[PDB]
Amino acid sequence: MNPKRIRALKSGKQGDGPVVYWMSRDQRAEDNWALLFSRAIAKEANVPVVVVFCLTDEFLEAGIRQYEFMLKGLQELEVSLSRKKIPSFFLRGDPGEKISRFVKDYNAGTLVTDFSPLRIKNQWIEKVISGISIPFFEVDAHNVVPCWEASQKHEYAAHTFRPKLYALLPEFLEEFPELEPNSVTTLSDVLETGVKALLPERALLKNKDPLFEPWHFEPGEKAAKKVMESFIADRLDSYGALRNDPTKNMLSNLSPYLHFGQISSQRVVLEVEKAESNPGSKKAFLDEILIWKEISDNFCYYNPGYDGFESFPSWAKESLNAHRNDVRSHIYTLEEFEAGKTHDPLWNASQMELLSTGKMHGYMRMYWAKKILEWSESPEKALEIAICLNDRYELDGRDPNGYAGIAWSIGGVHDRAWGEREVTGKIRYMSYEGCKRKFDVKLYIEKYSALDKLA
DNA sequence: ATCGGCTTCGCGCA
DNA sequence: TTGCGCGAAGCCGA
Ligand SMILES: Cc1cc2c(cc1C)N(C[C@H](O)[C@H](O)[C@H](O)COP(=O)(O)OP(=O)(O)OC[C@H]1O[C@@H](n3cnc4c(N)ncnc43)[C@H](O)[C@@H]1O)c1[nH]c(=O)[nH]c(=O)c1N2
Repeated sequence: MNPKRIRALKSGKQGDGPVVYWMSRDQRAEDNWALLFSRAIAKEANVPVVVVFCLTDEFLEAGIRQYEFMLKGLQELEVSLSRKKIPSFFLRGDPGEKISRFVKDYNAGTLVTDFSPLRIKNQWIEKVISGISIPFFEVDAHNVVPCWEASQKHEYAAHTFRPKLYALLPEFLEEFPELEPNSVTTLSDVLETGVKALLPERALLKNKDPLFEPWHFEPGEKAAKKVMESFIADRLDSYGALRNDPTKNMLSNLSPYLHFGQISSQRVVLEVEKAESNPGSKKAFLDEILIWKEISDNFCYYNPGYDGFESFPSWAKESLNAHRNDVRSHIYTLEEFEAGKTHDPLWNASQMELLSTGKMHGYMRMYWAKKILEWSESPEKALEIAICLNDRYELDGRDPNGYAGIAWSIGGVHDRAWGEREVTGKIRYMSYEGCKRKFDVKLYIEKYSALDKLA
């Protein structure tokens, strides 16, 4: 393993006991540098590797849809880990408390976790650090080039990150070893209980009939790879031409798996690189999963208020402020956005895509969030509404991409200045008519308009 | 220096 | 829907 995938979080004496992979972001047994490394030090100690996952209370802030997707992924993982003799333990609680204690109870010799740039994980790490004496390591298993290694600063734009990361691709883009099994020697309950809790918040149609359709994306490591393979076969070739058209099912459809780490984004790049397809489509796509994905961890990692106005660039803040008193053509409440009650059938169409498939089309997410900004009482509130709807109803939400994408859409993070307008300042503008020139808006509206049947 | 060149724009034009 | 050119606009970096 390239040792620059590892960082020390805390020194100390190695216990004579097992090596505990604190799985958190990368919920997969295959193509997992964090697990691979864990096993490897457990090989140099002749002690076994275990995996522990913290079932936290944060699931009460999103929906059954996310929770179901994830827990079902885990149930398949625990098998997959058993087949390699790697036991899988599931603590129910707060990880500061629970990881440190489990390190005590199970006499852990070394602790490894994966890398996540989100505020909460660094809170939990600092808490764990205090409550343990053993070595504590971190492995960037979610990015091709480790976040702290790709750049040491916040990147103004993709066109400054991109040389930086392409300079390290040859060293860090590589194949994955095999996960060697342990030489040395309930989840079904937790899903029922939790789903029982989330129920009175479930999004329902006027007939007690749930809104979310669960069959557009089956959860798990297995399903993820079939989605990847069916994308290389059927959709990569058209990607460059149709990635901006919401009427074509032509995206990878990988983001819900990428968020939970049910698949390695590295493996996707490995497969796509070798795929003999249209160059235009490869280059566009590598650009999204490599650059736009990893600049998002970059933003969150170097900007701890990544869900705040104050991480917008100076020009964008100064511009939005100077338009705070402009008359808005419309103002909607979070309740109104949430239910698709704006003047715009295109905007509602896209919210109905979000409510029912739990995944909104890429291009329409940009439109979606810029219109939240344009028809709410203030920047701050637009951001709140946007974040809240993103994270409540996207299978891929609560994720650095989400934040960096909302920040792109509303504060121009990683963008530039455009014509100065009412309300939205010099933020890039997107128009109903611009869409109508780019795709059959009326199809998209057709498909979802019909969901005026909400509780 | 200093100046090209930026995700994902809009819009007229052919 | 098509692609092309041009507009408006702030700032990084070779
Ligand atoms: C307002 C808003 C809101 C969101 C997002 C963007 C915007 C503008 N995105 C980012 C992007 O829209 C989303 O990753 C894709 O639409 C996911 O669908 P596919 O995987 O099919 O995309 P597609 O196959 O076209 O792209 C492949 C992968 O590239 C990455 N990617 C694509 N567009 C990106 C972008 N603009 N920024 C960062 N990475 C990008 C993702 O990892 C994605 O899975 C996001 N993404 C996410 O993971 N979680 C979220 O909650 C959101 N929410």
